[PDB]
Amino acid sequence: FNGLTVLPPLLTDEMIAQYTSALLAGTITSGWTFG
Amino acid sequence: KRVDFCGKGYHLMSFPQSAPHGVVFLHVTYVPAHEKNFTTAPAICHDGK
Ligand SMILES: *[C@@H]1O[C@H](CO)[C@@H](O[C@@H]2O[C@H](CO)[C@@H](O)[C@H](O)[C@H]2NC(C)=O)[C@H](O)[C@H]1NC(C)=O
Repeated sequence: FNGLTVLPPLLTDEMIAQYTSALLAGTITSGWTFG
Repeated sequence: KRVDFCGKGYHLMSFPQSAPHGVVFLHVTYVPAHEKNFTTAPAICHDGK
């Protein structure tokens, strides 16, 4: 390291997985009306 | 007909308006509400058919 840095992403992987799971549950159960 | 392309929900129509260096769209959308629960069945049997 000689002056270069890396910042962490705002959204962790866990919330991304949560969003994917919510989308998948919504599309299985309610079809498309929830959109 | 493409979902969510313009306006959140089912789309009806839109209105354009000018802006100093851009455009503004007003989308008119239809949103169902007041849902009630019921019991369904896929097919009806009558006279063996
Ligand atoms: C459909 O009928 C069921 C059965 O009464 C209703 O289910 C309720 O759902 C809420 C939210 O999940 C629960 O908190 C209640 O305990 C459920 N009642 C039960 C299991 O008796 C439901 O409200 C009706 N309507 C819809 C649109 O699902």
